Amino acid sequence: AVSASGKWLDGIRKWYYNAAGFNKLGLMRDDTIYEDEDVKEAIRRLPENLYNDRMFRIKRALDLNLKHQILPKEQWTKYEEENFYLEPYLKEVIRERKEREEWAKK
Amino acid sequence: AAATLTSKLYSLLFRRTSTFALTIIVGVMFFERAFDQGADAIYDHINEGKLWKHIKHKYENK
Amino acid sequence: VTRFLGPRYRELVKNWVPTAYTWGAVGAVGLVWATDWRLILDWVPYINGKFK
Amino acid sequence: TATFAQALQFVPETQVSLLDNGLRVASEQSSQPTCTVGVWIDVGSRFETEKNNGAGYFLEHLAFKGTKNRPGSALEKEVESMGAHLNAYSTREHTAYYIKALSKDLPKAVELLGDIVQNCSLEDSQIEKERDVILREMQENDASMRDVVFNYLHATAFQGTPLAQAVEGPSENVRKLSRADLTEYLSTHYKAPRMVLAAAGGVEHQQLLDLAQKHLGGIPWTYAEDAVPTLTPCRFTGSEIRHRDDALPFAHVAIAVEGPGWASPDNVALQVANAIIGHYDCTYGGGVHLSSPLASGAVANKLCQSFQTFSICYAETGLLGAHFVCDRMKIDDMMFVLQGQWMRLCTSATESEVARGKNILRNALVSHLDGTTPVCEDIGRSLLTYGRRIPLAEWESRIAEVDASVVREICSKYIYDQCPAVAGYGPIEQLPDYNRIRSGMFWLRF
Amino acid sequence: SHTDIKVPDFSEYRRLEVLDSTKSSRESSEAR
Amino acid sequence: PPQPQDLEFTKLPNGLVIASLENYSPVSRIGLFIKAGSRYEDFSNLGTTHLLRLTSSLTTKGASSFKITRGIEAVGGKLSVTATRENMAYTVECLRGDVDILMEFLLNVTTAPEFRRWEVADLQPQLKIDKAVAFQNPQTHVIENLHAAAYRNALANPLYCPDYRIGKVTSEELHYFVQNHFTSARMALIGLGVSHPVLKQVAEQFLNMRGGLGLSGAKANYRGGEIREQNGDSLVHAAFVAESAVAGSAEANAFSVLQHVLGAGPHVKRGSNTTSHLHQAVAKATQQPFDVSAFNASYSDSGLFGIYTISQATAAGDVIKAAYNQVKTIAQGNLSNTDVQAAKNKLKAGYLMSVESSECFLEEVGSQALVAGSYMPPSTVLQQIDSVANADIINAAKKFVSGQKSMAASGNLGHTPFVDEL
Ligand SMILES: CCCCCCCCCCCCCCCCC[C@@H](O)O[C@H](CO[C@H](O)CCCCCCCCCCCCCCC)COP(=O)(O)OCC[N+](C)(C)C
Repeated sequence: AVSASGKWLDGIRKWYYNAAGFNKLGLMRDDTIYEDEDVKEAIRRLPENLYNDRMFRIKRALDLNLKHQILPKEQWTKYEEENFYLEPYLKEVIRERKEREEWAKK
Repeated sequence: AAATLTSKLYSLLFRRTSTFALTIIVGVMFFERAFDQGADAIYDHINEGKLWKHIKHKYENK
Repeated sequence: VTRFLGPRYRELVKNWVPTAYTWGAVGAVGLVWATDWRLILDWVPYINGKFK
Repeated sequence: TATFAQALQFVPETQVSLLDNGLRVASEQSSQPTCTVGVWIDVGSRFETEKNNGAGYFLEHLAFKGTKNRPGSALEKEVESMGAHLNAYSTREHTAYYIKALSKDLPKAVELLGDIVQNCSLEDSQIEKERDVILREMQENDASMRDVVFNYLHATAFQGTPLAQAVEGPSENVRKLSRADLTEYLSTHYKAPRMVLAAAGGVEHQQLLDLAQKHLGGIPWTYAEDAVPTLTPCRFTGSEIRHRDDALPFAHVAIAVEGPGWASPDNVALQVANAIIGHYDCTYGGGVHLSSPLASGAVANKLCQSFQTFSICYAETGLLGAHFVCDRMKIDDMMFVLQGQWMRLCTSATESEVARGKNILRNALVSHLDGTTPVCEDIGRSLLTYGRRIPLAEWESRIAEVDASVVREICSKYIYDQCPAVAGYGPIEQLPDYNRIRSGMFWLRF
Repeated sequence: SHTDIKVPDFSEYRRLEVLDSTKSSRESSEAR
Repeated sequence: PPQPQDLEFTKLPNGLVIASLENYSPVSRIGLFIKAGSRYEDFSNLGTTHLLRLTSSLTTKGASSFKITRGIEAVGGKLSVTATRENMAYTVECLRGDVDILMEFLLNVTTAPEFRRWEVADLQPQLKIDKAVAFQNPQTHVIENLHAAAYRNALANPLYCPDYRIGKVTSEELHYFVQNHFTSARMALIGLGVSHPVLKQVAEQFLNMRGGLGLSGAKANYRGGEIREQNGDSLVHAAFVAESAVAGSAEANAFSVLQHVLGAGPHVKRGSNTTSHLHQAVAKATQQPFDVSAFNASYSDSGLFGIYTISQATAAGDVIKAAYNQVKTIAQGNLSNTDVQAAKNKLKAGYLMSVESSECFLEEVGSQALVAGSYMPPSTVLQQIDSVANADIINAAKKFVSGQKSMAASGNLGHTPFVDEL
């Protein structure tokens, strides 16, 4: 595979990640996704610990935005430590919807 | 008691509401024409010889 | 949109086509009647008399 | 190895044979070591008047209480020493006495059966005992809610007709009957050619015909004074009956429209439509947004507890509708969905639903016939209904003719813009008035 | 005991075509 | 038509028993029988089986829940899960041409179940609905108490989940039970419309699943306790059971004849069972509505023979005394020959009439295959049932009288006796 292009792709993605300010508030990537019915069901399937963590980090972000403050540098989220915890659940829900729609047309 | 006539009207033009609406529209179009013509004729009869329409002939092109 | 395709959605349109034609006809006649549109009305056997 | 329509051709056929008096004898032979022999009679509450409304039910209670040859407990002692099972049932249009036993005892069974339909002793003391028994059983039926609402539906849909009254009859009527009305009812009705003998299982038609002649050949076929009980058509009435009792747990509505007689082709197509709507219950597995449309919506707001679609057929007329239970607060919503489904069938019917309905119908026909007793019942009911026994191959052929367009036309013929009959027994304060119910039988968009 | 219930006569309100308890109503429904 | 076919048996090296028959009916039927039951649970996990049989429609690794229901529904077939303390039976029905489709689901549901935890949690409240419907009939509550009153460990386990466990069943317990009890050697497969050779290769797929033997249970010990309930109902129920023989034994046949001598089952409708000894003994004891008959439950480990009596609260004591006194007279040696023949005829007619239906026939074949794996034709049943002698029945009656008794009684109980005074 392409090495220089892949490294350039990784570099620009990391640059874009730092440009987005949600890491400044301790938010993970999966917290910012718009909450449509599919996301609502996906959240309903989360285990209690991840659900509890998600709610608290959202509260902290809202609280910080309240006073126009920013979390300290050392506590910013890092590009390599992020875990896409919500990806498997959302994918399964979307696939189920596609199967239902495919059946419904015939 | 034209029960057959009412039966035919229902089976063809009232069972579906789309046809029901269409008959209503044509009926009102015809009804207004007939109603207007008949009513005006009655009015003219009751007031014969007084309306300008009845005396204009004595001055128009005259 | 892609979900709207399929053998049955075509069938549903076919069933409702007669109703769509009738409703469209109802609207067209209603518009002509309401507006007293002489252009179309002049070709009506009896209604044309209204026009003088 | 065998296709569906190919397996249909391996089903044995029924052999019919008349006796001199006009009795019809039918039989379907097999290799099973058991058989079911019964007599079906075209007598029901439809042939009764106010003075003898409960006669048919009352006689059923005295059918096996003793006879001239076997008085008292002699009849049941013989039946039980044989290991057989003696059963009976009644209806508004039919009556039946049938015995399940071993083929090795075919002779005796017929003898007893003949004895029960010709020599029914009517001792008076027994009549008094049955009076109280029927009085108590009527009280039990009151507890059952479904029976109550189905009798109400008949009472309102056949107002002023012999089909309106129930099989059991009024309580006041059962306490004044005598041994003279019962004998008149028995003599006037139970006789050939109305009777139909049937025997399915490991029985040979030849043996079934000699035995019948020996015992059943003596039944008269001539009416006294030529007082023939002629049948008459029945009128259908679009009306509602509301019996309100808020102490009861759930509302118990029942609706139905007029439907064909048993002997019209259209009924087959109607059955397919009833398969599309389907039935629902609270114990069924899955189905939440996963089953038929009425049941999928049945669990989105938890509307119904259980709904079923019925199609009751009588001669020249019948009832077609849907019975459902529901909570006090969700009566109107359930009715709204049901009426929408009917109208959708009348206007927008896809072939995919039809194919599912046809498959369900095939399964019900084949699976229902499993067992000897259901087979014997079908023979008797068909011989008194059509005059023949439609074979499975014919049923499949007629079903295959069904198409989405066919269903649309037939449903429009019987469902669209027709006045319904409604019966409700429970907390029914939310039940919509007749005018609203009647306005929901058509579509302003169509 | 519920079998003792029966609808009272409506003959004074019924329409002419449905006044007989033997003639079928299907032959006049479309007309009415 | 062709000649009457016979059923073919075979035992794969795994230990699975495969049986097939080739009739010519247009509807095909397939069944999976598993030695798993409510008796294999311990105190740590309880109500697992009651929830497990409700999961038949849940998603699998090879098929989605949506697919299973829609596919079965469109074909017009059915799938049911019969359950009992000893066994669990999956069954499916469809047409001849659709077998290959439905088997794919059936195999999947029992080979690769994927107990999604959120699906399990959403299914939990259904347990209450099912339990309530069953208890609507008081007979269910009396027996489940009766088993809990006569057995200490194994068969005392209820068929329904206890109330406190309704919200606390987990998917891990479901998984653990499946691995340890869905072993191939414990299973049997039965087919009616399908051909035997194709059955071999469809079943070849799961030969890479399960295997060996599973987790054995414990021999059910007998206690002899009582469990009264004291509910507000006017009609009191009861039960009077004692240790019996083991399922599939010569002594077990004598007990079967014994109960039918005592008018176990009604035959004629709307008619008094004059031939029944118990109804005669009770008729001259009470003049108000009553119901009585004998009870017989044979299991692999042990059996239980007894009596059940519905009666008025005031007359409960008299009814029970009359029934118990009647059994003593039989045990004393007062037994006529005619009753033996009449009871035997009832048995044979019941057996053949019950197996007559295809569904029951498939159930009887599966039950026999699991324990033995060798079908025993009805004629052999008749020879076994005709070998019973009078002395055998007298010995059976004497054993019941001398044995310790367990009693479960729901009702008002104002006048119902206790054990040690009956
Ligand atoms: C703008 C100012 C207006 C002022 C109006 C003042 C009115 C004062 C007087 C009030 C009179 C009240 C009664 C008027 C209607 C009486 C009849 C009505 O109540 O019945 C309903 C009326 O319902 C409608 O008829 C339903 C069909 C809709 C017909 C719409 C016709 C529209 C015509 C005009 C269209 C104009 C288009 C213009 C385009 C530019 C239901 O009839 P129903 O018998 O139970 O329907 C059965 C349907 N079947 C036949 C198919 C079985």
